[PDB]
Amino acid sequence: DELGPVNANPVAACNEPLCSFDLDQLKLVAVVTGDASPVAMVEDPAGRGHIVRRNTR
Amino acid sequence: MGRQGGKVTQILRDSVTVTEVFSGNGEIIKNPVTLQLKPDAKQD
Amino acid sequence: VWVKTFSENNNAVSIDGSAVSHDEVAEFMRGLNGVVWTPKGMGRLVDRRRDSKTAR
Amino acid sequence: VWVKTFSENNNAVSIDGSAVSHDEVAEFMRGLNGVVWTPKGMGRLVDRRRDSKTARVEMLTSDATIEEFPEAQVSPFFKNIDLQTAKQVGGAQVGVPILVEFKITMTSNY
Amino acid sequence: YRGKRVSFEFKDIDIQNLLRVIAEISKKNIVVADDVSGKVTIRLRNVPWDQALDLVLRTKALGKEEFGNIIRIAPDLMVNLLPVNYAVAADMAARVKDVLSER
Amino acid sequence: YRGKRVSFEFKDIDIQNLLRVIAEISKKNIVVADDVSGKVTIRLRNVPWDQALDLVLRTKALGKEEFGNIIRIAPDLMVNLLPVNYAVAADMAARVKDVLSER
Amino acid sequence: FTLIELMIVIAIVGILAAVALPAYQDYTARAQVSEAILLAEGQKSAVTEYYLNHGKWPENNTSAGVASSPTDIKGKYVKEVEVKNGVVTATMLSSGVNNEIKGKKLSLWARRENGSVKWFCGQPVTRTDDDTVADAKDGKEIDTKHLPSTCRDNFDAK
Repeated sequence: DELGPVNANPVAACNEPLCSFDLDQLKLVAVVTGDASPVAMVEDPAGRGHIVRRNTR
Repeated sequence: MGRQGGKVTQILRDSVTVTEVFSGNGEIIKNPVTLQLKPDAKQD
Repeated sequence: VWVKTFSENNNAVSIDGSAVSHDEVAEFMRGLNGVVWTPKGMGRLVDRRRDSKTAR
Repeated sequence: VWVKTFSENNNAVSIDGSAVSHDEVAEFMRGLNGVVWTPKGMGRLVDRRRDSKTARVEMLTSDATIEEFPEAQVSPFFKNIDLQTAKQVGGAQVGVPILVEFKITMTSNY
Repeated sequence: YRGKRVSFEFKDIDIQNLLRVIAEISKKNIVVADDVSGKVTIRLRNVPWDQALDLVLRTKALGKEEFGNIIRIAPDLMVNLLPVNYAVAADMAARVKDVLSER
Repeated sequence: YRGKRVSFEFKDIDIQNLLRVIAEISKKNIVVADDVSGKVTIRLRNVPWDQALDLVLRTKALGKEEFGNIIRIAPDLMVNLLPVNYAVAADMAARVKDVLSER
Repeated sequence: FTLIELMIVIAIVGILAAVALPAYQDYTARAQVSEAILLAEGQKSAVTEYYLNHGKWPENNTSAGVASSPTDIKGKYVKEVEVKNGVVTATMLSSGVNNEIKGKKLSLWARRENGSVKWFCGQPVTRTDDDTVADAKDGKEIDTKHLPSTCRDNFDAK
């Protein structure tokens, strides 16, 4: 009666990664700089890459 | 263009001046905005 | 009598209904037509009915 | 009556249950539909049932994909494919159930 | 294809990260497809970005298509600028093409 | 094929938009077919439009056919004008064709 | 009751054609490639002379002094022949050829012998420096099976 019509499963959840891991675990991979302001690139103990810049956390 | 009815008043190569219609503290007033071209940029 | 669904396409109407018995559905079917149908074509609306994807 | 498992996919519900006898499962199966099913498609969920990898109760036959012709019908809303299986489980000296474990799969409407 | 000058240092990072980083620096808004490639290493000095980009494409990475505001990208080494004070750059092209071969 | 001088800057825009824009500037009344192509990027300075058009065609875009009043079109980079003060332009054509190759 | 001599002999000629099909189909392709090779050659002259007279490989057809247009050096199975820095590549047409060789090509390149040069023939190659070329690895090379025994040269043949 509800599957024959239209189905969405909305996002509201957790997903917020580096604020769940300690700072000395994170490793600086690279840095980018240009007109869009300077941005750092950093690696998780889980091996993900992230991009963060001045004023971010 | 736009909900504030932004009237095109100037056109440069880098940017476009328009006259918009804002409710400044309860008065309907002119807002002379200038839309720049699209580079990299971020705001909230 | 009342019936359930009615869905058209400006050439044919596929309807969905119900009747009181082997009689009023016979009255209704007689009021229309009766046909020997033969080479049927299968089309993506059939499967959308099997999919439930078009409500009926 | 109570039943065991219920697992859906917004087109069909594969259920897992049990009934008192050849009667209440007949009452229940009559309340739905009865069908001559024909060309069945085999799919990885079947083998995930043979693998035990999707938790259920492997008294049950598998499957949930086929093409159905109506034999008899009581709910205009439900197309039961068939009483996929049924086995009267007696129990032991530690205890009963005695009843008829069964499995059915059914696509509803719309 | 014109930008501020930059130095790109990427030590074993997703090209998707280099891309985003490159959008966070106002080098357009860059967006990939989903699964473009993987991870790359490059290290550039004194290169405008829009070039360090064209150059990143040729490493491993993708080609770029621009919608205008957004750009879609779909599926050490170093960079150094050589001044040519005396000759024209195009006269080098024959000899420079000849070192590259299929490299 | 003669017009006022212009500078075309298109950052990730539908060729249909560039076309209309080009009709809104009295460069004919331009009309496409429906689905001509998609989106393109170009950036020209000091180019008469009827040329910046021929040039847009060659980028990605279409060919043009004119009815007379209306024209139908059917399915950074930059432009720069080089003055040639001393030589004839046609004498360059052999060498200039030879850089282009299949580019 | 009777007639099987007509039925079997019509069906042995049918299967005979099916067995004779792949033989005529590579003999055939191998024949269409042998020409791409002939069209590639005879242009060695221009290239050789240009190199010996100047000490630099001809950049393109015009430099080598040949139909300034690659497409002007085509054939029945050859869609063209381009000289790119002394390397002469021959492209197989798309119409009138086998099936697994069309749009495919080979190359002829030479090497400084010092006072003269020696020519090679094989699968597409690109020139790196005046005395070095490399596989134009890209997927459009004519398959080894279609190349003569005289045109099995590798990028590093000396």
